[PDB]
Amino acid sequence: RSTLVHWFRKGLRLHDNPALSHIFTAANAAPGRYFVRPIFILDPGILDWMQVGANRWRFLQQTLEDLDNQLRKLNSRLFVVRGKPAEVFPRIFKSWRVEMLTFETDIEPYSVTRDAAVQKLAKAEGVRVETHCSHTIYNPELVIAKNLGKAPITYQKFLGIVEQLKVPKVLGVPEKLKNMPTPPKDEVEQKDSAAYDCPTMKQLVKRPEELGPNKFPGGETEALRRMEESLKDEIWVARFEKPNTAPNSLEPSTTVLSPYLKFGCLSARLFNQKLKEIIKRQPKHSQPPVSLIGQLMWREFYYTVAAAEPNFDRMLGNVYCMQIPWQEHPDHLEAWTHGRTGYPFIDAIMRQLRQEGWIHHLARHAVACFLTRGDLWISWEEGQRVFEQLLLDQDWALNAGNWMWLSASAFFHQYFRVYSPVAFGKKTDPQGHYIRKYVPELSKYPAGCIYEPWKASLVDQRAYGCVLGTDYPHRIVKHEVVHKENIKRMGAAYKVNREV
Ligand SMILES: Cc1cc2nc3c(=O)[nH]c(=O)nc-3n(C[C@H](O)[C@H](O)[C@H](O)COP(=O)(O)OP(=O)(O)OC[C@H]3O[C@@H](n4cnc5c(N)ncnc54)[C@H](O)[C@@H]3O)c2cc1C
Repeated sequence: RSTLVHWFRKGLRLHDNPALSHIFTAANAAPGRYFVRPIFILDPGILDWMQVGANRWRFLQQTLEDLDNQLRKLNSRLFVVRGKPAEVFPRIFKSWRVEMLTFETDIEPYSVTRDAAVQKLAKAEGVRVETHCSHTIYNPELVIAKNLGKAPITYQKFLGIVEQLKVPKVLGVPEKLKNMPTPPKDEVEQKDSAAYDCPTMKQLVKRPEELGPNKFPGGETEALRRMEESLKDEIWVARFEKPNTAPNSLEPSTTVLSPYLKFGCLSARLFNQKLKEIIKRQPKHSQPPVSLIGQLMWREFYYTVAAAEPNFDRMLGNVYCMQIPWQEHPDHLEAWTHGRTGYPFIDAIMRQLRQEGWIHHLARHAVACFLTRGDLWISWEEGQRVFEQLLLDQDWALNAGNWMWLSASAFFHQYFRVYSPVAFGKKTDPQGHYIRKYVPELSKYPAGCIYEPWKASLVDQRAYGCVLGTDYPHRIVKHEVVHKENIKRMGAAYKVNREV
């Protein structure tokens, strides 16, 4: 008796999962011949390649527990294997007598390298490998091909390409396993009956004092619930216009399905299909790029450009990216990282990010502009690394692609438009409720200067219980000075890149 193995990496869901579906149907169409090991590998190597904060560790822990729970309802379970794939797969290929291995493809360079070696091993031991592109709606390879070998570098050209492509069939959950015995314990399982159990919170989250509020629980189950909750107001959905959603409402102004889409707890193909059903129903609706389907197409767009550039997450060696002489300033980077810039709107956002792991798109705009071309003139690579640690939805292609946009390094070139750290939040939160919540030490400043506490006299600062420089920091830079200097630095950068 040989084993069929589905390998979870992303695609942490039962629904719309062709690679996992196939394994299951094969076991049921040939009962008695197969064991089934759905596995997730706790790869220590990924830590040398990306930062993971406490909040995202908890989201992953919750996700694996849910996935194990969902698999048990199918007379299976999740087998979480600790170790490096390059060392894990040669062992289990033999100890399990693996016939077929399926997984969902991923375009990240670490994923490509790792998968190539696993496919070299699988070819050596005579193991059949079947891969499926189900993490995105469109296959970046096919988009690039249809555009004659280059990724479209504008959103509109990208849309024109994928409109001519076939939308995939969205699958349901696999059928329950018919008369399947629990596989026999292997070398590892026998010395430890729990060697493959889902990891507890205590095993994955080493810095539990950095956990914030538990607001967006991991798991396919929670992802499906949150999608359904979001789709209930078909009018909000159909008339959604991303630029008009607020960055600083106390409740999120968008869906917050991003962590679920990042891990594959929600199939983007399923989400796309549910959106298209509502739009069909609702003749007055928005269109890309501002619509909700337009937001899914932003995700596809960045995945497509990223798939063609292994150096997508850095400035050097990146075919898309303007070469800009970003400066080093550790103290400023530390202030921005910990929301101690002295600009309450910026600080409020960075503290929400650290505590909760999610901030609104335009809140990302505000803090990214401030760090890079706007104010601090610090490389977008540094902001990307901080976002990578703190975000639940940390996504190699999205995190990089949007930082390049926000810094005027690629895709976006109107660097003369600069967000004010004082004025931008006022449009949607003139009372400063957001600042009061995440910068509580300012909670007694009136609206007239909560965005600019340095315009309150010392007497008033003592009256509000928050003296600048003691209880809340002074501005680390003067926006009105540096943003004009940085515009000229950008123009000089753009001239140098144009001549080369
Ligand atoms: C500096 C910066 C860094 C970012 N880093 C990430 C990241 O690490 N991970 C991430 O998923 N998104 C990232 N984004 C894009 C965007 O901010 C988030 O996708 C969005 O805030 C998620 O909230 P939501 O789920 O409510 O989005 P909604 O408005 O509800 O959109 C639904 C889905 O569409 C996609 N989407 C929406 N906006 C964008 C966008 N601009 N680009 C690409 N896909 C988009 C996401 O899958 C999202 O879950 C970043 C943007 C900026 C400016």
